[PDB]
Amino acid sequence: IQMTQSPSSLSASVGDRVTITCRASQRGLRNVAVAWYQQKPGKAPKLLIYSASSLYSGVPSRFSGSRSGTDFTLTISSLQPEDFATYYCQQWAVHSLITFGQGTKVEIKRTVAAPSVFIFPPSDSQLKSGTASVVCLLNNFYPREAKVQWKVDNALQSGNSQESVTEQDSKDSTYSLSSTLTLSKADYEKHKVYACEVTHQGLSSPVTKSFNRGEYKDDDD
Amino acid sequence: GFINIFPMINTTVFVNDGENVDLIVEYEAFPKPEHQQWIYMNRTFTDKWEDYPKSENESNIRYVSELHLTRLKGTEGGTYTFLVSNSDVNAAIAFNVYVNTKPEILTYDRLVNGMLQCVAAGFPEPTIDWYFCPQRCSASVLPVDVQTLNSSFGKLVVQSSIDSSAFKHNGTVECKAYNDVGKTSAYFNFAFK
Amino acid sequence: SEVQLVESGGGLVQPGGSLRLSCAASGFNISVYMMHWVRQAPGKGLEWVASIYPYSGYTYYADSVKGRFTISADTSKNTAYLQMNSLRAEDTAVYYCARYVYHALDYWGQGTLVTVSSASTKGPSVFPLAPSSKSTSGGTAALGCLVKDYFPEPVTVSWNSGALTSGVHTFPAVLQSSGLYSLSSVVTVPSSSLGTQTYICNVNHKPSNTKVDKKVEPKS
Ligand SMILES: *[C@@H]1O[C@H](CO)[C@@H](O)[C@H](O)[C@H]1NC(C)=O
Repeated sequence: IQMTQSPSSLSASVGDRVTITCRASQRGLRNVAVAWYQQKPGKAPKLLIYSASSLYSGVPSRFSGSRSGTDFTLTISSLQPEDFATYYCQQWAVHSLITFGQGTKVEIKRTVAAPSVFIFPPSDSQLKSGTASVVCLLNNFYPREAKVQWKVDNALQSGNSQESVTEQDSKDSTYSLSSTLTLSKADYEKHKVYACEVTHQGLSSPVTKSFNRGEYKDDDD
Repeated sequence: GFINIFPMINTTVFVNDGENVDLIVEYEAFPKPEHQQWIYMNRTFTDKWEDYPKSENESNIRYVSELHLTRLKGTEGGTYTFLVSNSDVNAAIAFNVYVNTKPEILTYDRLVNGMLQCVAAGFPEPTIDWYFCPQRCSASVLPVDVQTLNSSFGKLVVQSSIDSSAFKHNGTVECKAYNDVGKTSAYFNFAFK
Repeated sequence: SEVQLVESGGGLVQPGGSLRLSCAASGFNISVYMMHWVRQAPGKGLEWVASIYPYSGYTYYADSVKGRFTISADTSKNTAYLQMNSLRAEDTAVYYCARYVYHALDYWGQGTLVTVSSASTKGPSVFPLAPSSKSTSGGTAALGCLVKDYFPEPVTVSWNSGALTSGVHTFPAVLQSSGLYSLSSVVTVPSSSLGTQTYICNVNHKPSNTKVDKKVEPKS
C-alpha cells in the first residue's frame, strides 16, 4: 500500500524509445516481484514481463524490464503500430500479495491538427420527449486538449454539458470530441441562438458554430 | 516436534508442453526447519526456488516454499521432491510432473505377416482407434491386438494392430492415437506400398 | 485443446443484492495453477479482487471485499467461482478471471460486466443528428445519431448494417446525473451524397432487447 506508476500519459512514434516507471512503497515487504501488462481498448490485459525482467513467450524482444534500489522500469526500443496501448504494472509480495499500478497510456505525436467543428440542434422527437440535447462535434483534431464553451443567447453555460473523447484513431492518428448540452424543452423554447465556441491550439482564433431556432418564402410575423 | 506439509497445487502435475508452472508447498513446522531443498534426479534442483516464512514473527510456525518450473520439455519432467527437516523430524513431499504431450505416432507400417501396426507414444497413455476411408474417415475397424510396451522419451508407448487382408481397398487406413491432451492421425495407403 | 478462460454470470443487480461469477477453464487444469479474480472499474485501472489454490482450497481476498465476496473452485469441472454478496455501487466493474504463475497473471479471460445500481434496465431513445449546412464543411457533411438514456452498457451502433464503417466515430458512454448512459455515433460523409444516399443508425441494446434502425435525413 501502495504503488506509484509514472507517468500518466505519453506520446511517441515508430522507431522511438519509451521508458516507464513503477515504484513500490516501501520497505518491510518480502520477496517483491513485479510484472508488466499491456492492454488495448475493449480487450483483456496481456502479460508482457514477469519477475522484473523475464520476458514472456510471445511478446517481441523489444520489450525490456529492469529494477534498481528505487525504480521498476519498463522500456521499449523501436516502436511498432501494435505497441500502442495502456501499460500496467503489478507487484506481488509475501505481505499484501497483489497490488497494481495506475496504468499509463502510450500514444502518438504528430503535426498539430485543427478540429472540424459541427453542430446539431435537437430533433423534434426529443423535444416532444420533454428535453433538448444540442451536440457540438470536434472532428479529427490534435492534441486531445480542446476547450468547448456553450453559449445560450450569448450567455455562458456551466455544468449542464458533458464531453466525450474518442479513442485515438489507428490510421490518421487523431481524436474526436463530442460536447452535449442538455436543456429542458421549456428552457430550450424560451431561448434563440445556441452557440458552441471551440478553442484549440490548432486554431489561430476560437471557432464558434451556432444555430438559430427561428431559421423560407415568407418574412416572419 | 512436528512438520505438517500442505501442497497448494496438485502433486500430480499435468503441465502442457513448453509452459510455466509453480510447485508450491505451504508447511507448518516446530521447531524451526534448518534444512530445506528441492531434489530432482537424486540431486539438488539446478535452478532457483523461493523460500520464506508466512510471517516474520516469533509465534509463526507457517512456511512456504515455491519452485518455478519454466517451459517443460519431455526432458525436464519427472519427480520433484521437496525436503524439509528440523531437529525432531525429517519430512518430504513428491511432485510427479508430466509434460502432457499428445501421442506421437512413432511407427505406422506393415508387418512381414501382413498386419498393419501403429506404435504411438504420449502422456497420459494414448488409446489407438483404427478407422478407414471409403477424404474423411468414419469406418471403424476392430484391432486384433493392443498392448503397452515398456519404454526406454519420457512417456508411455502403446501399439495396436489390425488385419490388413480384410481390406479390398483401394483406399487408406487411419491410425488415430489420442489422449486428454490432443490427437494424432497417421494414414497408410496400400496403393503406395 | 488450447488455453481458454470464459467468464459468465455478470449482469445488473441492486445494491445489497448478490451475484455469482463463474470462470470455465480449458487447455489446462486449475488444480495445478492458482486462479485469480481481478476487476476493472470503468475508465479506471486494474484492481485485484481475490485468489485461490483450487487443489488445497486455500483462499486469499482483498481487504475491500472480505465478508462479502467468496472465491471457490471446482477442479472436477475445471471452473472457478466468485460469490459476490452485499454488493455496492463501487463494485461496478468488468470482472476478469486470470491464471497465476511466477507471481504474475499469464492468461486473462475477456471478463464479464457487472453493474450495481438502483437504476432499472432501460432501452435507449435514438434521435437523428441530422446533416446540414451547419454540419457541412467544404463539400464534407457530418451526420449521426444520439443514443440517449439507456442502462446499462453496452450498446452496439453500426451504419447501413455494417456497410458504412469508414469515418465512423462512436463515442464512449457517459453517465448522466440521472444515472443513465448517453452517447452519440457520428460519421463524415461527402455532402454531395446527402440527397441521394441513405444512412441508418443501427442501434442495439442487449440488456433491454432494444433494436432500432433510424434513417438520418437532412433537416428541412
Ligand atoms: C490431481 O491431478 C490428477 C491428474 O491430472 C487429477 O486426476 C486429480 O483429479 C487432481 N486432483 C484434484 C484434487 O483436482
